[PDB]
Amino acid sequence: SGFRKMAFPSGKVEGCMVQVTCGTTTLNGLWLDDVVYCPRHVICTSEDMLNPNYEDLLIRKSNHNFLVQAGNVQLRVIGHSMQNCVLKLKVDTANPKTPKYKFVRIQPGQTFSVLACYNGSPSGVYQCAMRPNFTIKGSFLNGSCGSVGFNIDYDCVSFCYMHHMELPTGVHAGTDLEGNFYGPFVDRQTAQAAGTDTTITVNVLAWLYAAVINGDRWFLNRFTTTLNDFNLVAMKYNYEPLTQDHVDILGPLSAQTGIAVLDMCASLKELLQNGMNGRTILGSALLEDEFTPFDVVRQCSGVTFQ
Amino acid sequence: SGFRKMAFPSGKVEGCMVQVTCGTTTLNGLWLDDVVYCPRHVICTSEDMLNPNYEDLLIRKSNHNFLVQAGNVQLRVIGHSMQNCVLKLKVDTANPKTPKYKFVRIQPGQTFSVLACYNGSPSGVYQCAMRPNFTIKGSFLNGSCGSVGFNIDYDCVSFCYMHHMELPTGVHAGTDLEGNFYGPFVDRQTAQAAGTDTTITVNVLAWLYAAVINGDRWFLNRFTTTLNDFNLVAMKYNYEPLTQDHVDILGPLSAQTGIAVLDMCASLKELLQNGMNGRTILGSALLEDEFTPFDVVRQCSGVTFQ
Ligand SMILES: *C(=O)c1cc(-c2cccc3[nH]ncc23)cc(OC)c1OCC(=O)N(C)C
Ligand SMILES: *C(=O)c1cc(-c2cccc3[nH]ncc23)cc(OC)c1OCC(=O)N(C)C
Repeated sequence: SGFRKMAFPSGKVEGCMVQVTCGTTTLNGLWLDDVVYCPRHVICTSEDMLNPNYEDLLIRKSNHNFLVQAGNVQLRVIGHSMQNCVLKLKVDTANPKTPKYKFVRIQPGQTFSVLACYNGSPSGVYQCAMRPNFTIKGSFLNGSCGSVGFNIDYDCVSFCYMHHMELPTGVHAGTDLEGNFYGPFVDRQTAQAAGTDTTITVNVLAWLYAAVINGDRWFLNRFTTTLNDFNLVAMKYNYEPLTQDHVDILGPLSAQTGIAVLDMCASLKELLQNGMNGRTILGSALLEDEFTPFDVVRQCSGVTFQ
Repeated sequence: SGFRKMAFPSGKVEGCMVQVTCGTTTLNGLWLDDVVYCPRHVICTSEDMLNPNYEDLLIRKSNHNFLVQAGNVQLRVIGHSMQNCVLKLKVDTANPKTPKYKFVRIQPGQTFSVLACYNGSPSGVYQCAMRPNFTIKGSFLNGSCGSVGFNIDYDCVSFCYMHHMELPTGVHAGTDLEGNFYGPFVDRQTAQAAGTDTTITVNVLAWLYAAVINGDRWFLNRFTTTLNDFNLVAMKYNYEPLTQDHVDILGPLSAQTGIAVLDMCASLKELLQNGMNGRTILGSALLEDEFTPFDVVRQCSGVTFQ
């Protein structure tokens, strides 16, 4: 028992991280088969980052202008292309450590692990949620661009995030591995509105079920509610509306705990209206929304990976 | 910027995890060079776990009674010995993935990453602190024994924890890699008092400095304090006494932020006496004590590992 914010084991991804240098900019790239993926703003100087014409800036570059280093070894770049906001550098060597992998575009509310990297070397790993407003609340310093977020299903790594920038508000923005930004952000240093962020209701309920499984249960009450009534409260507290799809994915947890989803919503309603009165749930004094229902079942059932 | 509970990259440790079977018990072992380390209670049946005589129970076992599996390959056991509460199985093959490593006994308040494993396969990674009472607040299910906690310094893995059991209170207990339990616990299924746990004061202060570095600063006040006065309050709130050694290790953070350690204690004093008034610090509504001062500098400076 016990419940922790648990990241995937990072070994499969560690073997894919390389360092990419262009001019005086160095950041991280992802080496899969014979292609290295990295943020296209690697080709930018500081004077270019206001309103960069990436097409024009990439034209001034040739294969030999991109230095790719995996550990202490050189890769040789034999082709380069831009896909949306990512650069794809073809190298002459397939990565011998390439895992089975897929590129996925995650939906808001879904979670993933982030391997924070500097100079092509792993620094640490943590679990993140894609916020409803398509930012992530990460931990990234200068040099971390090109760090990736991922999920693992047995032996297959699904890459879903590449880190591109920090907004002036201190939150983070990036792309999928096809180079499409999550949200409305662009890779230029301008003012960018993140937009109102809400709480991922289905994830809070998942965590409340996790709490019950683990012995934290003072918050269970003698009330129930309806989808519509609960959604009235959700709107008041800037929670995402609950749908029957969300109820359906909470099914397995309701079966495990014997607590109907709408009864757990009624507990959540009272917690929203009355607070926690200075108590805690799973070691937290606020409502946690970065565990999906799959995350809770995964952790509480001990699923492993190759 | 941003501050997250960050675990070490787990790849070096992933390559050391094996499955160990004895009788009908299967758990995790750590394969370093030609030795596999695992909890000695692998040799126990359920009827033995009340008052096991491990010496007598190990006498009934020979090398061929221990099945060690690394992935899908067999290791052959050519020697077995008991060191305190760990079994050391000599195998005929040195682990080709053995990292540079050391065995360390950590002190209370120090942190480490835990690679939770089942059947010799990694399930996830999270950051833990050794509580002052020598328990850890982990996430462990049946099958997780032999999962290990570790730190990494560049290319060297310092193993500090092997998971052995869950106490009836739901917290976790285990040994260093020489098999000495942390705390007063024993590997038998009996009643075991954890003892009063306190908050790791120096870690809370480290996190408050982390908050300031990251823009969370409403809690800075116009007061100061003295070691003795602050320690009066610490005692009242079940915080560990602050010593000049603790002040000294907070030096680098005070220099970075320009906030004297005793001024930060005065902020902590007011937070202890007045609470947070429904506000948050680094996304938390309670005072966090699982970041050491080194952890904060490590995360805020982007230290990497080979
Ligand atoms: C990419 O590595 C990168 C990183 C930053 C940056 C700075 C501070 C915090 C932070 N969090 N995520 C990213 C962060 C800034 C960069 O440039 C200013 C940057 O590299 C891009 C670059 O150097 N140019 C000129 C495009
Ligand atoms: C070791 O893998 C192990 C694990 C448990 C156990 C059960 C539930 C939660 C939990 N958290 N950490 C460890 C936990 C219980 C075991 O045996 C009852 C156990 O293996 C030891 C064993 O099977 N015997 C009989 C010694």
